Amino acid sequence: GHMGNAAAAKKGSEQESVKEFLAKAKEEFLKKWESPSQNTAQLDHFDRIKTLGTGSFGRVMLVKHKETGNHYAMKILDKQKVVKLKQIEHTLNEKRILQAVNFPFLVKLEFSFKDNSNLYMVMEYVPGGEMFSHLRRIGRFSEPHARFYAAQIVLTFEYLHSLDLIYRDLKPENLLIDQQGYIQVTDFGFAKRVKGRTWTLCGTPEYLAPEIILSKGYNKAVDWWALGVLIYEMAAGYPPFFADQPIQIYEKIVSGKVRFPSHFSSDLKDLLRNLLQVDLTKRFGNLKNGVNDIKNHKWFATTDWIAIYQRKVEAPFIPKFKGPGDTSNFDDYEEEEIRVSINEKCGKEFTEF
Amino acid sequence: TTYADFIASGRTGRRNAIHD
Ligand SMILES: C[C@H]1CNCCN1S(=O)(=O)c1cccc2cnccc12
Repeated sequence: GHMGNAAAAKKGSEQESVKEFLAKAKEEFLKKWESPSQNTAQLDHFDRIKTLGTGSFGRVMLVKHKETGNHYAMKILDKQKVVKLKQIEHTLNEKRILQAVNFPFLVKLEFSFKDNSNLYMVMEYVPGGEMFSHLRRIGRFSEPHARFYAAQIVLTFEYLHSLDLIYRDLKPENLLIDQQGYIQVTDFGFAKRVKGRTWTLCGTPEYLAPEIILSKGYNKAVDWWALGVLIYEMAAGYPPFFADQPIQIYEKIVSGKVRFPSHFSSDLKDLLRNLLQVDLTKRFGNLKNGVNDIKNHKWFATTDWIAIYQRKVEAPFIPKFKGPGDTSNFDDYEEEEIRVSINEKCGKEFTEF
Repeated sequence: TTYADFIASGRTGRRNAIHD
């Protein structure tokens, strides 16, 4: 066989220990899920420094906590805008997930609160910026470098999927790099807790699984497809399926054909062919052996999964950090005021926040 | 080349989700 007695017993024990870890993690999650924390700070506890990120959601600002001096990333949502964009449920869900999960590669919600006009999620400040920027600058990541990040996503999805959370928003734009070079996952608006199938068309064209494009009911295997896209893009510098317009991208995604740079190792191509598998009955992460087909793949043979989880692996890349509050790994945005009305807006909608 | 095709796609920048 492929393993002698010692290696087989070690692997089996390791896989059993994962089960035990996840069983405890689920119990911890469900307690916080069922009784969420609320209203753990207020706006005047913080000085607003600089906008780090923007979007239809609102903005994320670097803030400094006045008492402690600690920096945080404060996501600010306009309650009236959220309502108008039909994002009430997504916004409530994002905060509910964030305050309930606990994993070393998931960003921590340190405080949350609301006022008459806005919702505030105060997260730890992840100073290295988006993987996207580093990827586009460096061009592509070496396979060891890509693997180090991929291993963190594998473990994070193993954790999330055990909680019946589908993530659905994986892409380099949505992965931040912390001061030790490890990943932080931040955005959970598209995540959904469902045991079975779900049907919403959501995500980013290059990262959509075929069963999403084809308007099928789908399950957590769409996250393993997206992992294949991410690994490919990290190692190539461009994604496996691209075109001028999304419709052309979808045609390629559903076609069942993918092509690889000549510098991809055979192990990497084999992994990617099994993650970027249009046939759900054959896709790694969706088989009887579950996540083990991925973790035990040859491309991950050098990965010490426990050492990754414990953050004892030396990262291949440490972003520049000229001290706390440093924002040099983020873009510059036009700074708007934070208006708080004398009149509460959309109160009932956001009771649970 | 594939790289050139990627540059030509116009989709080298940050990509929005479908709902945006
Ligand atoms: C564009 C938005 C939402 N998508 C993920 C990245 N970000 S963000 O960079 O502002 C961003 C979002 C959430 C937490 C953060 C922590 N530290 C720094 C930045 C953070």
